[PDB]
Amino acid sequence: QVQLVQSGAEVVKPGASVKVSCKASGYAFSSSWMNWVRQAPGQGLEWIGRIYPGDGDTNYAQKFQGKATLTADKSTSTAYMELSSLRSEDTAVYFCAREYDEAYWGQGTLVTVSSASTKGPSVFPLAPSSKSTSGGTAALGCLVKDYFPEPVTVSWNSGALTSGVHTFPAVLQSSGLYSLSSVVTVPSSSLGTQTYICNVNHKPSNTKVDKKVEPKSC
Amino acid sequence: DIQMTQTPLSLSVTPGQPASISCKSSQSLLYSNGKTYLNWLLQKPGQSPKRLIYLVSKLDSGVPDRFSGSGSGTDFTLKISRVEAEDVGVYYCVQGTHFPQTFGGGTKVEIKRTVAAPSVFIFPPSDEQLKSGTASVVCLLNNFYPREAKVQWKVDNALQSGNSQESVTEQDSKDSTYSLSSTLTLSKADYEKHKVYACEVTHQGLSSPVTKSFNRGEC
Repeated sequence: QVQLVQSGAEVVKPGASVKVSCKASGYAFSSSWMNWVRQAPGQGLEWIGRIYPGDGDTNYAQKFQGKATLTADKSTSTAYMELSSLRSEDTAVYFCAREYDEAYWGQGTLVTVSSASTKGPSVFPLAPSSKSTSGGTAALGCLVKDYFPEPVTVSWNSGALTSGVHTFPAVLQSSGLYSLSSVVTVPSSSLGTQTYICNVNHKPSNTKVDKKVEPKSC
Repeated sequence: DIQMTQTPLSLSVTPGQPASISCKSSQSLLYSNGKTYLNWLLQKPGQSPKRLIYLVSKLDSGVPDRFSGSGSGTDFTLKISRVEAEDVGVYYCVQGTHFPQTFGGGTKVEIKRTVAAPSVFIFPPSDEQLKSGTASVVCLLNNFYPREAKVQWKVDNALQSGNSQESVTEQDSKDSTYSLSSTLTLSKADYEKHKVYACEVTHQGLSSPVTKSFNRGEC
């Protein structure tokens, strides 16, 4: 069926430009409009423009008239979007959507405009103990600390463990770095035989970490 | 810019009950052609949008029946006959009749459920974090409702302030509950100057406050 996979999140220094890709698959890439929408953190969406891969016809909204340039590559069924003269206000999630009315959307790409240095996270286990085991169930998780910029992805046992998982929105520390936790609730009776591992992915820095979480005497 | 006004901005409903949202533009979204281009999008927290209703009334492949689209002129409205847990998220209406395309501010739909007290868990610092010189103590409030919850940190029975950060999740799409985490972060030196670390929880679903604690030693 119809798919739209976008490139991963990245950091860009103010004044610079960035190119976001959007791979299409499952339909006639050339005979259908491709939109680019912007999501301002916490405040609505903004249409940016479209492109008809067929004849390469493009439309832009006054705002991004000269700040964005849209292109497409039929041989790859990929739509690209370049953004120039990036400012701090340009930090947002950018999506691509198929058809003139956005019938299908990509997962989106968070672009952070900042002169701050990129930094991969530290991953510390939140170990299960009598202090984290309620009536028959135990809670355990991972502390993903000190990373920049957002986002960071968390999965348990390579995606096999998703039931009862909570991954909290990140908090901003004084240091200007981010921090968050991911927890899971399982049977306390299984801590002796089941294995739990959090998979932490921070694309902006091509960083991947796996931490084994074992019980602790407490 | 045709201006898209959405209302209400927030809306909590109880499971099954009906819900309605409104969207009023600033000019007929009716094209010279016999069609009006106005859609409704649903956006789960942190997820990508999903078109629910296009062309004002036509639904969309794989979409519940309780979702109906109507209205016209410049007064369109979405309607959910039987709102359900799964319906949580932000709804938006988009106009594609003029130029450029514009969206409404969105409407956050929340589910009102029965009070549910949180389960409280506490986690001591990992030995590896201590090596780095810092120490994070985490207190977890799991699957509770309503959202309002008061958590406080006490070290050796001395109330704390200015050393913790908390974060609350989106409303669960299955049980409609929330979870919250409070993290006390202090230096290794300071973590070593004290013995007892306790988390105190106060929530409408608890007859009496709840305290989870541990001794730095025995742990």
